[PDB]
Amino acid sequence: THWGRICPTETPEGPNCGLVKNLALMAQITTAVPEEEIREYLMSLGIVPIEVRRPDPTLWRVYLNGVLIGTIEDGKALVQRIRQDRRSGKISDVINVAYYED
Amino acid sequence: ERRKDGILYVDIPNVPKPVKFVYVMRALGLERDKDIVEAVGNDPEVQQIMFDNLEDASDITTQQEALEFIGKLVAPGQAREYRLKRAEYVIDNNLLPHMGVSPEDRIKKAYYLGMMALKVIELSLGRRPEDDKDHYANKRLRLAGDLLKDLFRVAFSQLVKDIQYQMTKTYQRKGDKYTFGNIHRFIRNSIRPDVLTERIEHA
Amino acid sequence: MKKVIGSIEFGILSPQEIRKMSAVEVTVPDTYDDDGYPIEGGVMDKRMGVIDPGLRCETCGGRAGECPGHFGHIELARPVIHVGFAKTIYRILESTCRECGRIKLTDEEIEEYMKKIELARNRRSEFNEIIKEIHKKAKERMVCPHCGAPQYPIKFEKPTIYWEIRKDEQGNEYRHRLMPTEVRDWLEKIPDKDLPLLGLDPEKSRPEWMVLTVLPVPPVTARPSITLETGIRAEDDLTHKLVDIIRINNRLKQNIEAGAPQLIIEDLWDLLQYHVTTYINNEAPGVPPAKHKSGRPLKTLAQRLKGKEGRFRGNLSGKRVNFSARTVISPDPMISINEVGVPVEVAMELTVPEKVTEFNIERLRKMVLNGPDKYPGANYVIDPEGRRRRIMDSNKETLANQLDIGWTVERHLMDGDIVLFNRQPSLHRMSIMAHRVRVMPYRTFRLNLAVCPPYNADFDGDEMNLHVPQTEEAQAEARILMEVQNHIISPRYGGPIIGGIQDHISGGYLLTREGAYFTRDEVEQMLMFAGVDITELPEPDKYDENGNPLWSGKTIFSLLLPEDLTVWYRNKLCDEPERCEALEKLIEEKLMPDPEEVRKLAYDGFVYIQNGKLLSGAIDKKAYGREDGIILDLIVREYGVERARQFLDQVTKLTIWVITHKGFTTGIDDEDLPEEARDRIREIIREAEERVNKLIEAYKRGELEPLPGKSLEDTLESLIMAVLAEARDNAGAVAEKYLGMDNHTVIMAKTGARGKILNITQMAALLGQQSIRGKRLYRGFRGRVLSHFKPGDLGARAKGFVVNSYKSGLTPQEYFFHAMGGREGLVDTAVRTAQSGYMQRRLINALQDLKVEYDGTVRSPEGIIVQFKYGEDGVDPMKSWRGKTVDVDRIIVRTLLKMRG
Ligand SMILES: [Mg+2]
Ligand SMILES: [Zn+2]
Ligand SMILES: [Zn+2]
Repeated sequence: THWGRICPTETPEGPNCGLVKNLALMAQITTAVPEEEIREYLMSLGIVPIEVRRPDPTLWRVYLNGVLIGTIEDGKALVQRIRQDRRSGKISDVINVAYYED
Repeated sequence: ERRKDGILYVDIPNVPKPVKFVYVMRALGLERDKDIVEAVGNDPEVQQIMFDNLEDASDITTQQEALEFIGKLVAPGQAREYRLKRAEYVIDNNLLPHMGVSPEDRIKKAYYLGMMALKVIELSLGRRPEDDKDHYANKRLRLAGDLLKDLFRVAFSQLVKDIQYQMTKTYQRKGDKYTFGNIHRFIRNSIRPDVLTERIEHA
Repeated sequence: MKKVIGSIEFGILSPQEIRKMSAVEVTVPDTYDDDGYPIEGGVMDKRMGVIDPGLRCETCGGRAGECPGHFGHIELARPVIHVGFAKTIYRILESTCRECGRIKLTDEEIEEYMKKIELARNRRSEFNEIIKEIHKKAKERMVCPHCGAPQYPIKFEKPTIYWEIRKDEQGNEYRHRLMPTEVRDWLEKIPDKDLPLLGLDPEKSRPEWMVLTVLPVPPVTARPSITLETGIRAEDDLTHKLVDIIRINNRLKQNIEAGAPQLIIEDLWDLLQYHVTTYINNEAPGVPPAKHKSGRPLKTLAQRLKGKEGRFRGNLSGKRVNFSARTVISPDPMISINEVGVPVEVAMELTVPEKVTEFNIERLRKMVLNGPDKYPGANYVIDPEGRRRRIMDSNKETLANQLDIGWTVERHLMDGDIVLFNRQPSLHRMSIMAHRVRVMPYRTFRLNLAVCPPYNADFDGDEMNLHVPQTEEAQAEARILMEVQNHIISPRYGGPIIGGIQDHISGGYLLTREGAYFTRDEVEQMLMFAGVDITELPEPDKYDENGNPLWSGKTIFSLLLPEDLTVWYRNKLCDEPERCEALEKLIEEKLMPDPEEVRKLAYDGFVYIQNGKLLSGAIDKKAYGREDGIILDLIVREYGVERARQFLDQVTKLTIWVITHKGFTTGIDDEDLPEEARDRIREIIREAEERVNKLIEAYKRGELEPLPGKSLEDTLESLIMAVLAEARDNAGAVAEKYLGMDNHTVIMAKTGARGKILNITQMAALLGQQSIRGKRLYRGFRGRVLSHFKPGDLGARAKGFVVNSYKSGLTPQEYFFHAMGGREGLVDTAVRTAQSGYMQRRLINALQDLKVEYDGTVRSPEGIIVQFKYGEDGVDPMKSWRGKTVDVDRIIVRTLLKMRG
């Protein structure tokens, strides 16, 4: 997973080998956007909060920054919509979305 | 954690010893066995696992006495109120503080504890693999901004303590007529910025 | 008049010894006094010795700096239990009768245990085990076998409190505290014969002396007042503790003589006991640490010894020793193997003391006239009385006319002086050797190239240290025991360790290569360059087309070998075993065939030397290489060390000359392959990939047999790795086949001078599978290593198999896989150093005391015999041929040839 983020060759020799790394030339490190705006966005997308429902084998769990915030159906449609909004300029480029079918 | 016997435990940083899982959920206001089971999922094997877990709990604690037990672990103060306050303090400020520190946040922390237990159970049954600690999805970089934020937080806390001490001493050694006569100079003459400057510089 | 301590036996001091050994009875708690003078009867008396300047010791009469100090004693009012012996005292009490004091054991048990102790004396652990067993057996007993009196249980309370649990007339158990006087009375009655079983020696450690009656006082030098920056005489913690001890002792004595109640006497007794315990050990268990005047725990006698930087563990250290230098090293083969080049500036500082005699007076006179600036000069001159003077320029003209027998001159380093040479990390014995100085300009430690292997040094910034021994004994030891000549054969495997490395092999092959001839000019020039003493050229072999004479390389090389050497073997270039078989047949048939017949059957893969004439074969690593140096080993073991040194010093220069003036290089075209070989490699790779895909499909469709050692996936991985390794080997074989011997890189690989066949394979044909910890690459995204492959793919290309050689260039994914492999290699190299160092440290600490006695036995430091006739044959591994005690085959052949010739 270091591909494109950490230089695979530049590293000191000796005890520090591997433990000290250098950023690749294409690497970009992100800052933080206000999280409550993002939470309002996902809530507007149609994710019913966890207070009104419970996780089920036929339901998708949505995590924001690592905390569970609600449940949804057809998570693929949700992530497709979020990506389309991201590259339409509606929201910032800081937002990253991934889904696990397993 | 899930022991080799199948009984779940929670390891709070302040509490010297692990606590049984159902006790911790009941301390957070989630007392119903049905609700405790529901908070972690609906897979029947998981339901049976937690049926075994609550049977191990043996309904010793159902609504209360869980906080009292925790107080027994966390340096009991020999008082009902003392043990209660210690238990609620370590519950609010050491059980998932990122979810909040208000007593209302306990019901929210219950769901996070439930999902963590669900993860442990799924790993126990082999339904999911281990988590790779070197995967960069699980790593973050501490940039200069956040490190400066933490250092400034510490230095500002020190400055606030010095402000309080200086204000108290000046009032107790000068009387009321000076403090409230003109509060501007009273506030201004207690700052001592050198504490902050030297702390940040030496760090 | 100067003797050497042969042994140190430890024991327990007796009060009489402490009384007579000491000089002054300290009674008054007196400090340094306001005028800084020793108060009479104080802790720092003048009989204790003086550290303050400007006064004389009372006892020895020595000024500070020359008085070693003297001991004083304190007369205690009441017995005090020593903290260290408390557990021993408690163990003893539980084993002896309260009335008789003898050991509560039967006579037969005493005899059996005495026999066992006599047998297991030396083994400390077994001795302790026997002592513990006897202690348990005696403590379990209740009725004394001699008196029959009851023995009330003794309870030990840390640190120095003993309770006797007695039963009253009502049967209740009450704890009776044993005062130290009671313990002493109990201990005195123990007879001498019972001490060995009890774990004691009745000549150096008696149980009564464990309880202290007289407390010795260390001398002032042992407890010096370091003073302070303000001038305040900062005292020693021992001094303060002694002051408190004296005060409490006087107080207890005066209250005893005043008829005081028992309670206050007990209070002062316990205060004295606590002070004594904290003075002996301020960190004793169950003892509150006494605080300094600043509130910190005082450093006491125990803390003064159990310190890593103290007397123990601290004296052994590595510090900046005198007369040493350190600088980078550069190569030069123009000096002998036992020589080192020293920069002038270093030589003008590391002086060596030389005593002027009758046969070297003029040389030292010239040197001292040169001053400390001209190179052949001196820096210090010592008169026979002992004063040292700097030559400088003011008195440079004198100190030479007044220099005669008995003086000492610290001259600069000159050619011929002996000098040690070190390289860290120092692993084996050969990391330090003695060289001869040769002063040359610039600033580098020049080192001959044949000496690189034992030092394990490369000229890429490595640094070396040299030390100059000063005394004559050290110089003689370095010259005789540590010279480079004596260490040609390695003690590890019994073969050579000093020899040619890179050019000394390739150039030797070029010189002795079949079909190589040299003109007269080259022959004369190379012979003169090598230093070979010659004055007439041998008969020319073969004439040039235009009429010039020519000489084959074999004869030129044979000019170096001794006149009666004879040997034959097979080198690494043997590729047609039939010719070697024919030559061996002829040689074995005759043992001295006519050299004409050998010429027709000559083959460069079979070295054969007859009476110092090279008749067949070519020089390679097996001649005089780092190991398996057949010829060099033969020279060392048959003609002495000096002949071997001369031979090495000549062959090195000869080979260097021939390679320098004959031309040796390598270009990008050295790994250019014909088109057919490239097609063969491509089809091999494609076939291997197809087989791997077939394996993957068979695994996917459930057609797989899991061997018991592995599951399905592990068996699949094993098969894949085997297939890929075999494919890489086949590609390497093809590439090696299509690469000729005339190629310079192939020469370097084949002769063993540098590199392996695998290097050529990787650089030309195929790089091969990349692995981490013996497994295929797997650490990456979920189900795939990189992000450019379909998830859940197990194909060869997608898990670290790279199909491009270095010449063709790697695709980015292959580059990343190669980076993974290289990173793993670097990590392993980093960690193995520490692991090996730890293991070596353990082994050395375990084994550094064994040595060969004068009767051939090897004895442990405690006297146990470890090995009769070291090595079970008595042969030094260095002197062994290659492990065998005597190579009788070579002896037979050599003697037969010498006497039948
Ligand atoms: Mg190096
Ligand atoms: Zn003296
Ligand atoms: Zn007895």
